[PDB]
This record gives sequence, structure tokens and C-alpha cells, in this order.
Amino acid sequence: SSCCSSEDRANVMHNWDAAWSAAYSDRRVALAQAVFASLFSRDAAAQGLFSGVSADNPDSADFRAHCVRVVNGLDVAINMLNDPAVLNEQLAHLSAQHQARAGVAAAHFDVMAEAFAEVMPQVSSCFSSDSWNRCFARIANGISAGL
Amino acid sequence: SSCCSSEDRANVMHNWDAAWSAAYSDRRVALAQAVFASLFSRDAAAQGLFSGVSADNPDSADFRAHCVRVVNGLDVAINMLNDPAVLNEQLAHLSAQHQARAGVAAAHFDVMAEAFAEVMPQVSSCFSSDSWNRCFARIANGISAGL
Amino acid sequence: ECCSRGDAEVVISEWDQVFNAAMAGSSESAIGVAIFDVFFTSSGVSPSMFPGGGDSSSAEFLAQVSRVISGADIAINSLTNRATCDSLLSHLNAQHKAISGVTGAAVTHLSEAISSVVAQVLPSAHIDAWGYCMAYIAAGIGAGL
Amino acid sequence: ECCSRGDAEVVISEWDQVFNAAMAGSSESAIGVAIFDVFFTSSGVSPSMFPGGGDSSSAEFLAQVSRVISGADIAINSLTNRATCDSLLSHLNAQHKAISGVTGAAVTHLSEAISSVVAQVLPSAHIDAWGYCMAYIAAGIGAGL
Amino acid sequence: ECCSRGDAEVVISEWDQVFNAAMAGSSESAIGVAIFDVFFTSSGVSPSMFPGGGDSSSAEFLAQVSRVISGADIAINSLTNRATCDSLLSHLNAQHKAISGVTGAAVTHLSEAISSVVAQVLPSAHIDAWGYCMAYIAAGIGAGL
Amino acid sequence: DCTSLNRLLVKRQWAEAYGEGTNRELLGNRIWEDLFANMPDARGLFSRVNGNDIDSSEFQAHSLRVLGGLDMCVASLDDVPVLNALLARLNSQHDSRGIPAAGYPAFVASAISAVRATVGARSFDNDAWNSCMNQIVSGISG
Amino acid sequence: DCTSLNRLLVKRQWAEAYGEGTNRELLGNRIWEDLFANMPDARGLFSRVNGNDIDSSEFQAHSLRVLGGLDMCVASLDDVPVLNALLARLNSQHDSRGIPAAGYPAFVASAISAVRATVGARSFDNDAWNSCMNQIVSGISG
Amino acid sequence: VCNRLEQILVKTQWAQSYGEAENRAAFSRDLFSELFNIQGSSRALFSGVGVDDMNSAAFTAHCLRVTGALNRLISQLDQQATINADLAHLAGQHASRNLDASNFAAMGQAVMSVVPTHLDCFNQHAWGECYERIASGISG
Amino acid sequence: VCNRLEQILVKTQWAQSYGEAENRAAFSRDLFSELFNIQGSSRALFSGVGVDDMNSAAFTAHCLRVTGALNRLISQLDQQATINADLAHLAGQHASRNLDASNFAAMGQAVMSVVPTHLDCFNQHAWGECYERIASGISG
Amino acid sequence: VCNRLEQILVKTQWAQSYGEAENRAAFSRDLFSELFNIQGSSRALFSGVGVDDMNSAAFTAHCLRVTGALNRLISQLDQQATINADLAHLAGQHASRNLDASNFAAMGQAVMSVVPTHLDCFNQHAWGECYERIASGISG
Ligand code: HEM
Ligand code: HEM
Ligand code: HEM
Ligand code: HEM
Ligand code: HEM
Ligand code: HEM
Ligand code: HEM
Ligand code: HEM
Ligand code: HEM
Ligand code: HEM
Ligand SMILES: [Cl-]
Ligand SMILES: [Cl-]
Ligand SMILES: [Mg+2]
Ligand SMILES: [Mg+2]
Repeated sequence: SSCCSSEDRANVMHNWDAAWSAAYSDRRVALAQAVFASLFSRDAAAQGLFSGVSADNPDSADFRAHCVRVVNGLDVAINMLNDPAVLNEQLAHLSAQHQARAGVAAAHFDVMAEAFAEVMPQVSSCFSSDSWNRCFARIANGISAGL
Repeated sequence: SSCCSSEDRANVMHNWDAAWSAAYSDRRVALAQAVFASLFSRDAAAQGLFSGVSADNPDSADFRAHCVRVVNGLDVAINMLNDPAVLNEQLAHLSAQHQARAGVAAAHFDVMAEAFAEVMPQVSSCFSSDSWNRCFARIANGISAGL
Repeated sequence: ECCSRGDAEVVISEWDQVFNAAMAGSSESAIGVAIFDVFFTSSGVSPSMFPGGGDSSSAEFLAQVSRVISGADIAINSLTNRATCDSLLSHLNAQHKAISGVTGAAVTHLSEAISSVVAQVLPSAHIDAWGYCMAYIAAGIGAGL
Repeated sequence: ECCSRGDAEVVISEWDQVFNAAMAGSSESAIGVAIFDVFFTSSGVSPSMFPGGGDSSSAEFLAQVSRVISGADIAINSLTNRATCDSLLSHLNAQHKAISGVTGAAVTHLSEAISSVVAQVLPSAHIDAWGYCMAYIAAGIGAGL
Repeated sequence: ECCSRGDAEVVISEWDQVFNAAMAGSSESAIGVAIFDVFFTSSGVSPSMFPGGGDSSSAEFLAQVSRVISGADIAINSLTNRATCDSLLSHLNAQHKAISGVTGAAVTHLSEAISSVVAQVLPSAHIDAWGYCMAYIAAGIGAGL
Repeated sequence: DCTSLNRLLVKRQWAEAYGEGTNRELLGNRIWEDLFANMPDARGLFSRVNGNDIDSSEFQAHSLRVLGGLDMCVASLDDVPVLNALLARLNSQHDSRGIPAAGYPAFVASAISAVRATVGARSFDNDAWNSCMNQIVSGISG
Repeated sequence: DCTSLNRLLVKRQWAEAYGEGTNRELLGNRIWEDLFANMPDARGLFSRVNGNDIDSSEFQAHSLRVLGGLDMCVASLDDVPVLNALLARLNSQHDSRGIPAAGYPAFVASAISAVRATVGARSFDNDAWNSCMNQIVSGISG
Repeated sequence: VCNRLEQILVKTQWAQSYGEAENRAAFSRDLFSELFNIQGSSRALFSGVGVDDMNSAAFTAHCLRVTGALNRLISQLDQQATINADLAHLAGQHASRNLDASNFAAMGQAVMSVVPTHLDCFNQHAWGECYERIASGISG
Repeated sequence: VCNRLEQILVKTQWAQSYGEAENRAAFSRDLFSELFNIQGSSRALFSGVGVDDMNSAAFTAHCLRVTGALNRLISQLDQQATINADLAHLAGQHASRNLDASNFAAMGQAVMSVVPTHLDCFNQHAWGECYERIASGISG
Repeated sequence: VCNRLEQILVKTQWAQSYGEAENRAAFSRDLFSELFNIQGSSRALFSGVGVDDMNSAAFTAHCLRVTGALNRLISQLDQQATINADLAHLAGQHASRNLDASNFAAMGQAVMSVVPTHLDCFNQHAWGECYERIASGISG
């Protein structure tokens, strides 16, 4: 399990910041929509877990709001990479929230990671794949702990 | 009607600041006294409008206080030249005050402008006449609006 | 001068502050529709004379709004090169001469709507420099109208 | 030393802070009259020995106050060039030798009035450096008195 | 352009090299008389049309030479501000319009005499920039002649 | 009203105040310090996240979640259906926490002051910020 | 008493705090923010000049007029007859505006704190500033 | 053509090149200089805008109109109905010019040659797709 | 008036001020700004050279003509017959202007107010004498 | 002589020259250097203050006394009764020196030659008037 280094965190925070639309939700929705389309293609059963947010219509306001929440949650975590004490509390918070959702399992996080790995090079310039992979693992593993 | 430009405002604020006595009222009184002496020479009837401030004795405390108020009012306006939104409220305020004085007319402001144009080169070093003329107009026209 | 090099720099800087890295590319439509709303009120010009009849729900009018904000952008950004700006304005003038019912007064109203909306989204705006420079723009677009 | 180069620089800087661009040229009379008020109280010297009898309403005394503040200014500003300062002080010494009833103790009282008034208008004043440097000034003016 | 900003800077620099701190104020007459000698040869214009009849021993002609070199100096030094230069040239144009027998061709010959004498005293002179910029000067002075 | 031009101003100023990740903590601290000074009894609502030590990791993570919540809403101000779905969820997250209604106007005041302090008073528009913040808290609070 | 030496100190420190035109607004804002925090009901007296939005053009012009008024008085501290004529006019400008007497000591405290913040605490003299400000407000307030 | 993710790359990279250019007139003239150098026969199409002197006010104004149009289009890539209308308008403006596919291809090469020299990162494919979206709309 | 040694001081000090000025147009406009500020009534004399806008091409051109004339005169202070002829020419150019002694005095004050602010060293008397030489020649 | 407005110019310009001088002793010595260079016969008047060596402590002290006096006078130009008294005092101090009008004229030239080289802006007339005010008071 390769470590998400200080250098990796710098790379990831740079890629993430450079691609961010700070005043409008449309870009983060598009990013997340692509991630979910990939996730659901890879694991058709996973879509049922999202019935509470209208996953059956990914263009719905309900699902688009979920997309905003997910990208927000990841944005907050990424921005905490240089303060891991705080990161740990955030990931523990997210973990509790996912524990509360019946059927969400650690294996799903591996599929989610594949989905981000596919989508990020399509939205980020000079995207650093190795640093992303290691630091996404750092974050995802924290959320998936206990499930 | 030639515009009081950003460059003009810089020139005027510089001339004004360089000649200002920041801690004592004597210099601003002398400046204003010279302006009023010029105004009253040019327009003898105008002096009657100032009967409420002892214009008949320009060396009186009453008239010297008026001089302080006038130079203050112009100092505040000049210092607002780089914030015209705020300038507009100040000139509207001054306009209302002059509207409240029976007999004060727009023509008087032209005579006042002549008086300042005569006096400023006698108190200001490297005085920029064109910039002063344009920016004094900007201020005076705002006060004389509606009369 | 009227719209001096210094005035032009202030106006360009303030337009750039409105359309900064966060806002550029995402806010043009909202800024543009607001400019048109102020323009219609001040000028009394019929929305029906515009593509899509001035309806903000119509793609034809939204495309018109995109063109107008972009045209304003191009003119504003060229304010420090007066010869180039004069040419841009002459081109816009020709385009409006070909359109029935564009008046000099109405061109003035639209230019002042740009300034007023800018001051609404950017409270610190130098309203004098905007007035002088938008008047120069209006004079060029509205020439002979 | 007593009134070192460093002490002298502090004193000069603080005198300049009191008589800065806003205050220089307009505040000398008020500073001077206050110095004389403190001096008369501490020294017991008769106001009648001065031009205009120490009356602050008299132009003759106001002119005396102007001379004294200026003399102090010249000495203070020369504190970092000791040879020049010594000469200024010797000239002042000759002037006071020609005046009946100037004592060494009284010269000390006036020098300390300068320091005390400075500290009143400038709360942050380095009272030690003022003491050392005004003592050097008093020693020179008051020599043989 | 013809006589670009860059060309103008070269010409101004080279004129300044000729009339540098050692030479300025002492060499104008000699430079000027030489310019006139080349001009008279190339243009066929009569010396008699000039003050003092073109006689270099005559104070009236020497004063004319002083005026011409100074006029050239003023125009050359304003080459980087085209609007100001155009005005200087229009003034000179009016002055020559009032003089019988000044032709466009002759104005060209005098401008080229300036360039040629400059190249004689300054071997490194940029003869192309001098040609372009002196042609701009000649066009202005010689307008309508 | 939180008008179209208000939303444009609030979006731009929020992006300035929050757009760079470092000093997100500085913005949050400005809010909580002010809120707890004005409404000390509010501190107790945050016991689970260590509200006595706002500098603690637990509180700092909470603070950054709050700012992220605000970011979601500001980013979505132009899309009312999405905004309403975001506020619906925030409402669920605040109900039955014993939060007094007075806590919301207090937070709005603290947040506006914090943004104002960050972006500078000369560019600020209190009317725009109040109107838009009030739209947000109306969706969250009972 | 506002003594001759007090007046010298207040003049010099005022000129430092107010003498450069930029940051006149910063000095004013320090006063109003403090005053309205300590005396919230005072904000209502300024309704005509948009006291709810101290950053508004209307309020900022008012703020700068107030500072100009103070400048006139400080500049004239050495000339009591002129000072009295200035205060007489200021008195007319404040009468029948429903201003409570308590508003004046509050403003004096806010103004002194603002100047102190601007010029630095080490050079400051609270006694001088209180004495001289009290002379001023005594002429303005009923 | 020109999907929602490709649009993110192109918007971001246009912002970092055109959006950050210190001399917008020079950037815009460079586009046309590259166009003429790629396809010499294109230059004559611009005889109505002072092209004989590329530093002229007239030609510079044309260049600025073009990059301003590229900017306004890129801003609307995600608003299908709006950009379609705007592209139709531009198509009307180019209809009488009797342009051909080689002309649009050369302009694409010019855009994609100038833009990356202003960037640390450039995505060729996304730019090709979104340039195609614009070109097809204008060719009509 | 204006002896051979005085000429040395004036030539040297003109070289160090006018001669070294980075902005000759600004130097020349400053001369006239000081003139008008010294004697307000002089300004109207210049109504034929665009004086209403001192930054105009027309007025700047006038100012440059004047300092250029000062330069060419200063260069010839030592050549009596030549400068006398040149001064007579200028006298002809000013004859119809109905100038008076106060006008020449004000111009002398302007020259002697501008020049020393560009110098480390200035000799008032030499400048007064050589200005008088020029003024007397032009007044005619 | 030396009106209230002229006083403003002179006070401001003295503040910007003397008031801002980094080396007050050098400024003051320069005044006397210019005086002696203007009127060589004036130098011998200063034989009691070590004038043979202008860099001496004795001569420098004299120079500082003089510019300090100029400073204290300029500060009181607006206080007629006070400056009149101070000028009378100085007149008493100069009475035994048998000075003449040429000496006061030369000092005026020295003052007005040194001061403007320390300034961006200088008003010759105001300085002449206020120097005359001082000189007349001291000449007695
Ligand atoms: C690093 C990756 C992830 C992040 C940052 C993330 C973040 C979030 C956030 C912020 C919420 C909203 C929580 C709430 O309001 O209760 C959420 C909800 C949810 N997440 Fe994730 N998540 C991640 C991965 C996953 C994975 C891999 C799955 C499983 C397939 C998953 C399943 C869910 C479900 C079912 C919900 C509830 C949706 C609803 O509101 O009905 N998440 N997630
Ligand atoms: C830019 C130029 C001017 C400025 C800045 C100015 C400023 C002022 C100010 C600050 C006041 C005191 C207001 C109050 O306390 O009510 C005042 C009063 C007055 N002004 Fe002006 N003023 C200007 C021009 C004029 C002109 C041209 C006239 C007409 C001749 C005029 C006539 C008066 C009168 C009659 C008063 C009332 C005096 C009194 O208190 O009895 N002002 N002005
Ligand atoms: C500062 C003022 C104005 C600016 C910057 C401006 C700008 C523009 C621009 C850039 C275009 C697109 C031209 C093209 O590509 O064909 C346009 C078109 C148009 N403008 Fe204006 N305009 C202004 C004022 C006005 C006014 C006052 C009116 C109405 C009275 C008006 C009516 C129109 C119409 C009808 C079109 C044509 C729409 C079409 O059918 O294609 N404009 N304007
Ligand atoms: C630090 C201490 C002192 C300083 C700096 C000082 C400075 C001066 C100066 C500069 C003068 C003007 C000299 C001139 O131009 O003729 C003067 C005069 C005078 N001083 Fe002092 N002095 C000091 C102490 C004293 C003391 C202690 C006394 C009294 C006991 C005194 C009594 C006088 C008198 C009577 C005059 C002459 C006034 C006249 O008739 O012209 N001084 N002093
Ligand atoms: C580049 C070309 C030239 C320059 C820079 C030039 C410049 C001047 C100047 C500065 C003056 C003085 C004007 C005044 O103050 O009245 C002058 C006068 C004169 N120029 Fe030229 N000139 C040029 C060409 C010519 C040519 C080609 C001729 C003859 C065919 C000519 C004939 C004269 C004459 C006769 C006068 C008038 C002398 C008098 O009676 O006062 N100039 N020129
Ligand atoms: C615009 C205003 C506000 C926003 C955007 C906001 C946002 C949030 C967010 C995102 C969370 C975390 C939700 C979760 O994942 O469980 C939260 C939790 C919380 N908020 Fe707010 N909030 C706002 C105002 C307030 C106010 C005014 C109060 C009370 C005075 C308050 C009290 C709380 C409490 C007590 C929690 C739970 C802390 C815990 O985890 O134990 N919030 N808020
Ligand atoms: C030293 C203290 C003060 C000074 C120098 C001062 C000065 C001023 C000045 C110059 C004006 C504008 C007058 C005009 O042109 O109409 C003004 C207006 C006003 N002042 Fe004061 N003021 C002081 C204290 C206060 C205090 C303590 C209060 C109340 C708590 C107050 C309340 C007002 C109000 C309500 C206005 C009118 C606002 C309006 O235009 O509607 N002032 N003051
Ligand atoms: C695909 C990207 C293109 C964009 C965004 C674009 C944009 C524009 C714009 C905005 C105008 C000015 C319209 C007006 O206001 O009248 C214009 C004119 C023109 N364009 Fe394009 N254009 C593109 C491609 C091309 C190509 C590939 C060519 C030919 C090689 C071309 C040739 C012309 C010509 C000849 C004009 C008319 C110039 C004139 O007025 O004489 N354009 N274009
Ligand atoms: C003593 C130094 C002076 C010099 C070297 C000088 C030089 C000149 C020169 C070179 C011209 C342009 C001649 C031409 O080419 O037509 C001129 C024009 C003129 N000068 Fe002077 N001048 C001096 C003093 C004055 C004074 C003291 C005044 C009046 C206050 C004055 C008023 C004028 C006027 C009115 C013109 C005509 C402007 C026009 O063309 O309308 N000059 N001067
Ligand atoms: C008008 C401006 C002048 C001022 C402000 C001035 C000021 C002074 C002062 C302050 C002293 C020292 C008095 C003392 O403490 O004993 C002094 C001394 C003297 N001054 Fe002047 N002075 C002026 C002009 C002149 C002129 C024009 C001359 C002659 C060219 C002159 C010749 C002297 C001499 C000879 C002494 C005596 C030196 C000694 O002690 O041997 N002063 N002056
Ligand atoms: Cl996007
Ligand atoms: Cl004064
Ligand atoms: Mg911590
Ligand atoms: Mg504001």
C-alpha cells in the first residue's frame, strides 16, 4: 500500500485546484455525473443504493444535488491533505455516514476509485495519475474503514 | 465640457495635499479669505448672501469659521475624487445646503471658479491649472445642480 | 482627455474584476440579461426588435445577449489603443446602421446600462471613468444615428 | 559616553517627531511658552529679566521664545557633531555671560524644562537620552556661571 | 511604418551623438553651413533668396543657419510624438508657404542634406532611418509646395 | 430579494474568500469566534465536535464541513431546484439538535462579517449578502 | 483641562491619523463599527444616510463629513473664537435629531480608540484626547 | 462532438491562454499570422479588413472580433440551444465568403498551434473535438 | 550685459537642465505653466496656439519652439553680430503681439524658476543678466 | 511686502529644502560658499567666525546660526508684531558690521540660488518678496 506523500498531496491539490470552478456548480456536477456513469457501468447493482437520490435519472435536480455533495465532500478532504489530524476526523465523519447506508461495502470504494481514475484525466490538465491514485486511496480507505 | 480624468484627479490631489496645513487652521483661512476677496471684487452683490457669517468683516471669527467650513468641504470633495460614487453623495449634500440659501445661483459658481483659479497658483507649487479647472468644474457642477 | 489612458485602464481593470477567473465564462448571460432589463426600462425600446423578442428563456435572445456582452468586452479591452478601438466602434456602427430603429439616444441608454450593472455587481466601480469611457463607446456606435 | 552618538540620534529623532512636517513652523510659540512656564516654576527666576517681562501676550517676549526654541533646535541638531556643537554652545555661553543674573543652576533648570515639555507632548520620549544630552548642552551654555 | 517609433529613436540618438555634451552649443554653425553647401549644390536654389545672401561671413545668414539647425532639432526631437511633430511641421509649412520660390523638391533636397552631413560627421549613422524620417519631415514642411 | 445581480456579487466574493484552500480555516475561525462571543450558549450545541476548543481537530473538521455546506449553496444559487435539494438535506442535518431559531440570524451576521473582513469593506455589499444568506438559512432552519 | 500641551499632542496625532486622504475611510470605519457595537440603538439615528450598510456610498459620505468636522475643530483648537463658531454650527446640525446625551461620550470613546489604533498605543495620551474631545462634544451636544 | 468533459479542458485552457494574455491584440494577430503561414491562399479572403498591413487598426480590429467570438462560443459550449443559435448567426456572416473545408482546417491548425505555446498543459484531442464543434457550426 | 564669464555659467547650466531633460516637451510645457501661474493675464496672448488645452499638440509645439529658441540663442551669446540678427528676427515675430515689460519680466521669472529645479548648482545673477540680454533683444 | 499667500509658498518651499536637508551643516555652509562666490568682498566680514577655514567648527556654527535664524523668521512671517521684534533684535546684532545694500542683495542671491536646487518647484517672486521683508528688517 503505497504512501500518499507530501509531494503527492501537492500534486493532487494542484490538479484539483486548477480544474475547480469556484463560483458555479455546473462543472462539479459534470465531473461527478461522469464518475457515477462509470461506477454504474462497472457495477450495475451499485445504482440501487442511490435510489434515495433519483440515480435512475442522473440529470434530475435530486441526483445533481447528490453530485454536488459528493464532489464537496472530496473537495473538503483534498483540502485537508496537509492537515491529516483534521483529515482523520473528516474521514471518520464520512465513514459514519456511509456505515448508515445499508449495502455500502469496501469493495464499492475500489470501483469508485476506478471511476475517478478514468474521469480525472478527462477534466484535469497535466494530471498526475500516480499521486492521485495514492492520495485517493488515503481518502477512500478512511471512509471505507469499518465496512 | 472637458472631463476631469484619473490623471487630472491625481494632479489636483497632489497640488492640494502638498499645500495643506494638516494641524492648523491659519493657512486654510488665508486661502479662503483670498478666494472670497476675489469673489466679492468680481461680484459685489454676492457679499450680501454671506451676511449670516459677518462677511462685512472678513477678519472676524465668524467669517474665519465660514472659511474653515468652505475649505473643509472642498478638502473632503477633493479627497473623494478617486471614489466618485461617494463624491456624488457628498456633492448632493452640499447642493441641498446651497439650495437652502436664497439667492445662491449657478452663475455664482462660475465666479467662485474664477476666484479659485486666481488664488491657487499663489498658494500651490507647480500648480496644474488645466487639471484644477476641469476637476473644480466636476465638483462645482455637482453642488450647483438644481439651482 | 475624455476617457484618458488612465480612465481606460481603470475601466478595463474593473471589467476584469467582474469577469475574473471565477466568473468569466459562467456569468455573461446573467450580466447581459440584467443590462437588457435596465436598457428596456430606460430606453422604452421594444423587446420585439431583438432576436427571440427579448425573451430570456429563448436561445435566440440568449445568443444575442452573448454577442452584446462580447462586443462590449472587445471594445472595452481595446480602450487603451484608440485607433483600434475607433475601428471596432466603426464596425459596430455599420452593423447598427443596417438595423431599422436604432437611435443615438438608445445607444446611449444601452451604454449607461452597462455602467450601471457593473456598479451594481462591483460597488467600488469608478462611475466617472465608466461614464466617460462608455460615452466614447456610445459616440462611436451611435454615430449618425 | 554621556550623550553618546546613539543618545544624540535618539534626541534628534524625537525633536524631529515633535517638530515634524505638520507641526514645524506653527507650534514653536506654544512649545516655547510652555517651556518657560515650567522653567519659571522650577528656577524661581524673575520673568522681568526677559524681553517683554515674560508676558506671553507681548511680542517682545514671543520673539525671545522664538529665539530660545531656535537656539535649542540648532544645538540639538548638531549633537552628532561634537566639535560644531561645542562651538555653538560656547557662543551661547558668551551671550549669557554678558547677561546679569544667569546662573549655572538656572541654565540647568531651563534645559530640564525642554526635556520635560518634550516628554509631555511626546509620551514615548527617551527621558534618559534627553537627560544626558540636555546636561551636555547645559554644561556648555552654563560654563563659568 | 515609415519612420517607425524605432526609426525615430535611432535618428534622435544619432542627432544627440553629433550634438553631445562636447559639441552642442559650439558646432551648430559649422554643421549648418555644411548642410547649406550640400543643399545649394543639389537643389540649384539661389543663395540670394536667403538672409545675408547665403554668405557664411554674414551675421544675417549665420542667424538663418542657427534657425534652420534649431528647427531641424525641434522636429527631430519630436519624432516619437507624431501628433506634436505633425503640428511643428505644419507651422514650418505655413512659414515656407509665405515665402516665394520654396518648392517641394527643394525641401526634399534640404532634408537630404541634413542626412548626408550627419552621415559625414557620424560614419555609423543609420542612413535608412534618416532617409525615412527626413522624408516624413520633408513631406510635412513641403506640403502643397 | 436575493436578485440575479446579488447572486453574481455573492458568488464572486465567496470565491475570493473561500477559493484558496489555505485560510479556509481562517475564515471559519472568524465566524465561530464572533458567533460564540455574541451567543455563548450556542457553544453547547457543538459539544460532540469539541466546541470548547475551536482549535481542536474535531471542531476544525466541523468548521470546514460548515464552510463546504455554504460553498455548495453559493455555487448553486443560480439553480434553484438543486439549491432546494441541498437545503432539504441541510435541514435534515439540523432538525432536532435543539438549535434555537435565534442561532440562524446570529450565524448569518457572523458569516457576513467574516467574508467582509476577508475581501475588504470597500467592495462589500451588505444588502446582497443578507438577502442571499437569508434564502439559505430559511431552507435550513425550522 | 485641554491644555496647550494637550492641544499640541492631539493636533499632531490627529494629523498622523487623518493627514493622508486614503485611509480616512479606514479611520471612520473603526469609529462606526465600535460605536454601533457598543450602542446598537444609535444605528437608527443614521437611517437617512443608510446606517445599516456602513459600507454604502451614502454612509461613507456621512462618515467622511464627520471626520472633516472633527478636522475643523482640531485644526482650530488653538483659536477658541473660531472653534466656538465651528461648534455653534455643529450644534445647529445636531439639535432635534433625537440624539441621546449618552451618544456623545460613546462616540468620544470610539473616536479615541480609532485614533489610538491608527497611531499606535506607545505614543498615545488618553488624558489629552479625552480632555480635548470633551471640549468639542460639549459645544455640539445639548 | 465536444463532450461535457472535453469542454472543461478547453474552457480551462482557453482561460489560461487567451484569458491571461497580456497583449490580446498581439495574441489575436498571431492567430492570423499562423493561419496565413499555414495556408497562403487564405490571406486574400481578408482584403476587406486591411489585411495588407497586419498591424493596421482595421486588421487588428478583425482579429479581436474573431478571438472574442471564439471566447463567447467557448463560454457557451455547454448551452446547446444558445451556442447553436450563435453558430447559425456566424454561419450567416460567413456564407457569402465561399469558404471551403481546407479553410476551416487551416484555422483549426492555427488555433491549435498558438494556444499551447501559452500553456504548461494542453490536451490536443479535446481541442480538436471542440474546434470541430465550432467549425461545423460556422461552415453551416 | 551678459558678459563672457556669465555666458559660461548660463551655457553650462542650460546644458545641465534643458540639455539633459528626459522629457523636453514636459520641460517646455512646465515653463509656460509657471508663466501663466506667475502672470494670469499672459495666458490669453497664446489663444492662437491652442492654449486652452496645454497638453494639446498645438500648444506643446509652441512650447518646444520657445525652448528651442532659448537654446539657439544661448548657443550664440558669444557671437554678438549673429545673436543680434537672430534677436531682431524674433523681435519682428513678437512686434504685433503688443507685449509689455511685465510680460518679459514674468517670462524671466518662469525661466529662472524652472531651470534651477533641474540643477545641483545655479547662478541667479548670471541668469538674470543673460535673460535680460535676450529679453531686451526680443522686446526690440 | 511678503503677503499672506507668498508666505505660504515660502514656508512650504523652505520646509521642503532646509526642512528636509539630510546634512543641515552642509546646506548652511553651501549658502555661505555661494555668498562669497557672488560677492568676494563679503568674506572678510566673517573674520571673527573662523571663515579662513569654511569647514571649521567655528565657521560651521556661524552658518547654522544663520539658517536657524532664517528658519525662525520664516516661521513667524505671519505674526507681524513678533517678527518685527525679532528683526529689530537681529538689526542690533548687525549694526556694528557696517553692512551695505550690496551685501544684503548678495545674500538674497545666495539664498535664492541654493534653495531651488533642493526643490521640484520654486516660486522666484514670492521668495524675492519675503527675502526683502527679512533683509529690510535686519538692515534696520
Ligand atoms: C471518496 C469517495 C466518496 C465520497 C467523498 C463520498 C461522499 C458522500 C457524501 C458527502 C454523501 C452525503 C452524505 C449525507 O448527506 O448523508 C454521500 C452519500 C452516499 N454515498 Fe458516498 N462518497 C464516496 C464513495 C461512495 C461509495 C464508493 C459508495 C457506494 C457505492 C457510496 C454510497 C453512498 C450512498 C448510498 C449515499 C447516500 C445517498 C443518499 O443521500 O440517498 N459513496 N457520499
Ligand atoms: C465648490 C465651491 C463651494 C464649496 C465647497 C462650498 C461649501 C460650503 C459649505 C461647506 C458651507 C457650510 C454649509 C452649512 O453649514 O450650512 C457653505 C455655505 C454657504 N455657501 Fe458655499 N460653497 C461653495 C460655493 C459657493 C458659492 C459659489 C456661493 C455663492 C456665492 C456659496 C454660498 C454660500 C452661502 C450663502 C452659505 C451660507 C453661509 C452661512 O452660513 O450663513 N457657496 N458653503
Ligand atoms: C453600447 C451599445 C451597444 C452595443 C455594445 C451593441 C452591440 C451589438 C453587437 C455586438 C451586435 C451583434 C452584431 C452582429 O454580429 O451581427 C448587436 C446587434 C444588434 N443590436 Fe446592438 N449594441 C448596442 C446598442 C443597441 C441598441 C441601443 C439597439 C436598439 C435600439 C440595438 C439593437 C441591435 C439589434 C436589433 C441587433 C441585431 C440582432 C440580429 O438580428 O442579429 N443595439 N449589437
Ligand atoms: C538651555 C538653556 C538656555 C538656552 C538654550 C538659551 C538660549 C538663548 C538664546 C538662543 C538667546 C538669544 C541670544 C541672542 O540672539 O542675543 C538667549 C537670550 C537670553 N537668555 Fe537664554 N538660554 C538658556 C538659559 C537661560 C537662563 C537660565 C536665563 C536666565 C536666568 C536666560 C536668560 C536670557 C536673557 C535675559 C537673554 C537676553 C534677551 C535679550 O535681552 O536679548 N537664558 N538665550
Ligand atoms: C527640411 C527642410 C527645411 C527646414 C527644416 C527649414 C527650416 C526653416 C526655419 C526653422 C526657418 C525660420 C522660420 C522663422 O522663424 O521665420 C526657415 C526660414 C526660411 N527658409 Fe527654410 N527650411 C527648410 C527648407 C527650405 C528650402 C528648401 C528653402 C528654399 C527653397 C527654404 C527657404 C527659407 C527662407 C527664405 C526662409 C526665410 C528667411 C527669412 O527671411 O526670415 N527653406 N526655414
Ligand atoms: C448557512 C448556515 C449553515 C450551514 C451551511 C451549516 C452547515 C452544516 C453542515 C454541512 C454540517 C454537517 C452535517 C453532517 O454531515 O452531519 C452542520 C452541522 C451542525 N450545525 Fe450547521 N450550518 C449552518 C448553520 C448553523 C447554525 C446557525 C447552527 C447553530 C447555532 C448550526 C449548528 C450545527 C450543529 C449543532 C451541527 C452538528 C455538529 C455535530 O456534528 O455534532 N449550524 N452544519
Ligand atoms: C465630535 C463629534 C461629532 C462631530 C464632529 C460630528 C460631525 C457631524 C457632521 C459634520 C455632520 C454633517 C452635518 C451636515 O452637513 O448636515 C453630522 C451629522 C450627523 N451626526 Fe454628528 N458629529 C459628531 C458626533 C455625533 C454623535 C455622538 C452622534 C449620535 C450618536 C451624531 C449623529 C449625527 C446625525 C444623526 C447626523 C445627521 C445624519 C444625516 O445627515 O441624516 N453625531 N455630524
Ligand atoms: C471557426 C472559427 C471562426 C470564428 C469564430 C470566426 C469569427 C468571425 C467573426 C466574429 C467575424 C466578424 C463578423 C462581423 O462582425 O461581420 C468573421 C469574419 C470573417 N471571417 Fe471568420 N471565423 C472563423 C473562421 C473563419 C475561417 C476558417 C475563415 C477563412 C479562412 C474565415 C473568414 C472570414 C472572413 C473572410 C470574414 C469577413 C471579413 C470582412 O469583414 O471582410 N473565418 N469571422
Ligand atoms: C524672452 C524670451 C522669449 C523667446 C525666446 C520667445 C520665443 C518665441 C518663438 C520662437 C515663437 C514662435 C515664432 C514663430 O515661429 O512664429 C514665439 C511666439 C510667441 N511668443 Fe514668444 N518668446 C519669448 C518671450 C515671450 C513673452 C515674454 C511673451 C508674452 C508673455 C511671448 C509671447 C509670444 C506670442 C503671443 C507668440 C505667438 C504665438 C502664436 O503664434 O499665436 N513671448 N516666441
Ligand atoms: C538677511 C539675512 C540674514 C540673517 C537671517 C542673518 C543672521 C545672522 C545671525 C543669526 C547671526 C549671529 C548673531 C549672534 O548670535 O551674534 C549673524 C551674524 C553676522 N552676520 Fe548675518 N544675517 C543675515 C544677513 C547678513 C548679511 C547680508 C551679511 C553680510 C554680507 C551678514 C553679516 C554678518 C556678520 C558679519 C555677523 C557677525 C559674525 C561674527 O560674530 O563675527 N549677515 N547673522
Ligand atoms: Cl465547465
Ligand atoms: Cl501658512
Ligand atoms: Mg488543532
Ligand atoms: Mg460602498
